[PDB]
Amino acid sequence: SSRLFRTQFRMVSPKRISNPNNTGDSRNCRAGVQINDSGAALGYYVSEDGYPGW
Amino acid sequence: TTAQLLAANEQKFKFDPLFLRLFFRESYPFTTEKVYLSQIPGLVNMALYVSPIVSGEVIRSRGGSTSEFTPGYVKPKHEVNPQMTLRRLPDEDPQNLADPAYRRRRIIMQNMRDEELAIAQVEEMQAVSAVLKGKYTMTGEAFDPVEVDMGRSEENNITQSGGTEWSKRDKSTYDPTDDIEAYALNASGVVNIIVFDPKGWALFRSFKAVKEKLDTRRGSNSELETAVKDLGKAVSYKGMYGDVAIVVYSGQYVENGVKKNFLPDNTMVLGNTQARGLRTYGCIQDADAQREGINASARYPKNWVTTGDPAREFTMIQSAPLMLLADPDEFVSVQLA
Amino acid sequence: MALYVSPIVSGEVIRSRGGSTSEFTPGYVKPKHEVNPQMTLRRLPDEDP
Amino acid sequence: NIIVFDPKGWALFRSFKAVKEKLDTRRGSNSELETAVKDLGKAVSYKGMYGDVAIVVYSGQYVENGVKKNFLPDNTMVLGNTQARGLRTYGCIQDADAQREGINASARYPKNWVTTGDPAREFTMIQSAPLMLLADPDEFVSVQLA
Amino acid sequence: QREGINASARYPKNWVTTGDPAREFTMIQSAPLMLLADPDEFVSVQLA
Amino acid sequence: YHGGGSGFGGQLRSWNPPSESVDAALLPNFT
Amino acid sequence: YHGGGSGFGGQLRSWNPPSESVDAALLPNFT
Repeated sequence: SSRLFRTQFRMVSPKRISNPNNTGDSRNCRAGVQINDSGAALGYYVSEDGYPGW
Repeated sequence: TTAQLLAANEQKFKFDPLFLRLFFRESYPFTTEKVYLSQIPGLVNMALYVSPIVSGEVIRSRGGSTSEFTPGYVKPKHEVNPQMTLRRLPDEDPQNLADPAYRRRRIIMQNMRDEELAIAQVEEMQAVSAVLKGKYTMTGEAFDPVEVDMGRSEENNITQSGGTEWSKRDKSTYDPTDDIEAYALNASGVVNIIVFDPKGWALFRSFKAVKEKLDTRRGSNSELETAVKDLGKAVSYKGMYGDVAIVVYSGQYVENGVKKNFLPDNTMVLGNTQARGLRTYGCIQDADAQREGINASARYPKNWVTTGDPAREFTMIQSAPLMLLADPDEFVSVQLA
Repeated sequence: MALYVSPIVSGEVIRSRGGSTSEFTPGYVKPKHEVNPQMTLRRLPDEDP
Repeated sequence: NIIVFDPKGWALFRSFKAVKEKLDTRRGSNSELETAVKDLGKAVSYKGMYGDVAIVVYSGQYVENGVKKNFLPDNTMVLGNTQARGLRTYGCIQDADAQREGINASARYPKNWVTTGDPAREFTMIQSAPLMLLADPDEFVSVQLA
Repeated sequence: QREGINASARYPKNWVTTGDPAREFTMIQSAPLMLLADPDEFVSVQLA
Repeated sequence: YHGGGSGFGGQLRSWNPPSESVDAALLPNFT
Repeated sequence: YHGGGSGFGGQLRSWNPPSESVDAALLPNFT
């Protein structure tokens, strides 16, 4: 893009954030959110928008 | 006796369209009853010596050749009826559970998946049988037999015979490189990739000279992966061997219940990674499809209800694919008995 | 693999696939220890005189 | 991705000349090993890569009646995925006090009580419901070597 | 009745059979009848 | 959380709406 | 969305109005 500001924001629905490959919750990865040694988050796992079932 | 379904896996076979990806790109849909491929000889007779008096023997101008092909048709379909809906599915908990309606939207989803997988297998076998041998014949119970025959010189498709068999000759103090050069001398244009077959790769690797080409200080720049590298995937992009790129392909398709291998038992396929490949898709022949205005496409899906006593909502996908090889002399296939 | 079919002929209704289900059950384990004051009266092995 | 060895099995694996030769090639492989003495007292000792697999030699102990028994049989070798799906189930706990203090379906529930009597004694007890599973039973190949 | 037509002129419709070989048809239908309120304001002779 | 469970006395044991996106829950019934 | 489906207990199973423009909904019954 060639505009004045190149910053943009996308709204993500909470349903998308899930563990990769639909596995269970490990100690350091609860509900698709990475957790460090303390309670703070480090990174998030985002699925892909699948409208068709396949 | 309550219960809970903690885990529910799914089984799959090794399937990846390597041959279609590497050699067949730039898909060209067409709306035509038959397509043309044209080759021109390009052989130039040497200018023979002539006395400065006779001044004769005009030379014919070179003329080419063409061919015509007709794409085949493939249509898988599935079903769903109220009887399958009621009981249960093997992928939902005894707890939780859903209304009968949602089980139908799950069954239709897995049916879609299976249809698309079958079409992909057809395309891949379509490609592989075209790379290995010049021609293939599409036959079926209700499909009238039509064949595609690209013009490949008989001098390709070289196979070993009572002499020069790698298996019979000793594994020490012999070179495969000279045989590779002699084979690849036939192909028109440079060769840049070799697609082994796991048994063929195992046979090739065990030679004492091939190891020696790897651990020489100044006699080569090749590097491979002799040890075990890939065990579960269908492809193995191993290292280069001098200049060419070594690839081992072990992909599986199923005809009847059993599982079969695409590459037939230790073949070797010399080839160019930029080989001109054609991916032609015909015209889909369905009255509703032409109502919608869609033609010369792939994977046209639809469903309907049959108003019969048990009902039923069928599900169908139609492709009509046909993969071509613009130049069939840029590959050399070797049996390696 | 999707076998070829003519445009006019209707394809066979290919059978859908169903899974298999297994069942399991757990089992317990419990150790037990007992302490009575006659053990506490004396001197432990790793206690300085 | 991973191969698990009993030290006798690992000894039999690395004893061959071919594997030794796979480590002298300057371009013929990418495998790094620690064929020498790496760990002598510890239980687990990762021994580098080999192509892509990662050989680990495991020699632990468990005691059932007494003595000391090692977990793996003498010559074994396991080919398995390092991300293999394996899930650890713990069943319910069948004790009355567990309901009273709000604990059910967990592991290692400890409790400590004193019997009311003229001679009174104190007991200590921990109980669980340990069950171990695999989602795909066919991912690991178990051989016996010799 | 589904599209609200009762006794009109030249009702057309265009429909598709639902099957593996599908074939759309095209049909227009009407119920004509022509009358002459006074039947006798005419004289149609046969000449020779 | 009783909301996500079986319910009070099993009254909600059959109310299990699918967790699908808004598109997959709107488009099939749009017309 | 339950608007485009059967309904609460199947009470909207027969309510299937045709999706037609105003021209096709007004003209045939104009007079």
